Amino acid sequence: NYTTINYYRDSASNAADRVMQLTLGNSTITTQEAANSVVAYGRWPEYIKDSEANPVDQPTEPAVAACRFYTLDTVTWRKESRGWWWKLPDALKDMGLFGQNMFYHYLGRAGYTVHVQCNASKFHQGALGVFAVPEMCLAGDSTTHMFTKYENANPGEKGGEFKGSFTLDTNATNPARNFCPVDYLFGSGVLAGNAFVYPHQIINLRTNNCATLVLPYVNSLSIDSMTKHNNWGIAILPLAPLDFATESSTEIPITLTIAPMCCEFNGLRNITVPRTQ
Amino acid sequence: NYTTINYYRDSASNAADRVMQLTLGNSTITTQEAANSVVAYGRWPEYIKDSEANPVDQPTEPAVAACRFYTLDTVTWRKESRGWWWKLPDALKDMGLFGQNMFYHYLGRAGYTVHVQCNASKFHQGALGVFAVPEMCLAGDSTTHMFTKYENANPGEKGGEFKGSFTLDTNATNPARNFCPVDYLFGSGVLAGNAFVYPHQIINLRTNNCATLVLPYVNSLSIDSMTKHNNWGIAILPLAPLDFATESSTEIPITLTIAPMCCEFNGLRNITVPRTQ
Amino acid sequence: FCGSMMATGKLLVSYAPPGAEAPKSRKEAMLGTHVIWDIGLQSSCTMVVPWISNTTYRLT
Repeated sequence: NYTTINYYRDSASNAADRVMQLTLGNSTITTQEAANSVVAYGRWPEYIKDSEANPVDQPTEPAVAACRFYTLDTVTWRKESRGWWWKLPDALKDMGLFGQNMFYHYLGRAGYTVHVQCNASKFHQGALGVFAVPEMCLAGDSTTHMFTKYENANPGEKGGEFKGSFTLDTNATNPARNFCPVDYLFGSGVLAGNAFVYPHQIINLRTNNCATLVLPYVNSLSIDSMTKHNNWGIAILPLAPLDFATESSTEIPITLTIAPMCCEFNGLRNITVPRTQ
Repeated sequence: NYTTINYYRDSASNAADRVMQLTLGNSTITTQEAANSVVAYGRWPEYIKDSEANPVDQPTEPAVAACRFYTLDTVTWRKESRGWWWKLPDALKDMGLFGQNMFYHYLGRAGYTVHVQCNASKFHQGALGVFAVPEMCLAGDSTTHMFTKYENANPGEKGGEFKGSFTLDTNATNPARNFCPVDYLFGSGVLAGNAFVYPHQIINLRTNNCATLVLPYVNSLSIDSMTKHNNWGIAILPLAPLDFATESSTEIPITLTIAPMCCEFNGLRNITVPRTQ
Repeated sequence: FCGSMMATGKLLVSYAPPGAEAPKSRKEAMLGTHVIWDIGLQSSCTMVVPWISNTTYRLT
């Protein structure tokens, strides 16, 4: 036994599976070759509780008007693809009434259902790692730290691509001020092979055609500014390169469908019009 | 006594006050010089009941996102003003997420809270009749019947003005195809003095500064196309002309604030982009 | 679907209630009622067009 007694007031001073259907609003997704679906950290998206509400004004919950699947621009997977990234809610800023509520309010909160679709025949090869990264900070391309500008950090539904090797932006007069995400460094100075600590799913073309990730709202705050802060980052990397019948030049589309969930907005004002690239 | 017996199957064959606050969504209206508020036909707006639902697909109810006050362009009341008209939901087609839901869906339904505001001093004169007319059909300006085109019939938030006298559009090559609403005929071949059969309020500048009309959804159908059909028409007429201290040239603003209520939309598709004037 | 067993695909069958422009591309069509049909062991798909009408009856 030992005896412990606190001699101070403040406690700081104390000693230390395959067939699935997803319906949101007026949108429905059917899948037959699914590898199940992952709920990030086992937490389903939810609305702010009265015990955690910071803003006092009544929130607006568009529900089905905004809690529905929006499909982003399709990308092409080739043998030379290094990977793609999107930022949420940034990727949905021009998507129906969700983007309208996003830009008309000072504070916004939403979870997501991300559905990545990549169908290929039984004679194709390749694997895609689909990772949901909270606070997916990406490295810049200049000797100046944290120098990436807002326009490039928020590409929108197109997102960005990973790079095979790091290139330094030496243009002093007109710096690019863009990201330089290196695929094997995961764009953030960490080995990509460890990226599986994040919620993820692998689309192995021999097994499944799609991946589904249910992202809860993750943040150090109950609600934040959606225009300032991207809660999530979706990163897709080719773990196994695409291959097909030795024909070469094969390319298959990857489509991304994101549904915001449990959307809450506070602080209605005039609409925000961010500066464009 | 008399005896009646039906000899057929189908039954058709058988013989024959001042201080008020209105909060909708994130919008609030305070009034101190109100002449109460009228509920048209004594019916409060409501959602479609399961016993009357024609469409089968799940509706979307944006609630606070669209059920909120939008303020239209202010008009000017002069001594020479003959009156103004707006069409609902046409006047709100470019108003936030309400217009977005209106154009993204094939079917829409909504009641309204119309708040007309016209403040003047205690040394002003004039009365405004504010009338809510179901199916406010207006007369055209050509010898061709029913020849008014869609672009003019749906002016938007600006609405239209009544005319002192009827003018015929004789331009055969480029007909105006616009309305010609005559103020004393109420724009529809009926004496304006009888327009009080419609739900209405009078803004008498010596008594009240505002009028409030709660319009239920009125139609021969439970739900209709908002782009094709204007459920309501708001007509404002000077019953007593504006006058002030004999100074002349006096003009006071009239502002219109409409909040849709109990919005229901069905038939989600790609957005409708109507042809512009 | 009356192709071979070795054929695979996904179709989108869409119903748009009236009022807007008739959908000229899949991007417009997916905004209305629709079903995504996967052609596999089951070669038939049913899309129900729901009764969405202003009037209680339609003309023929």
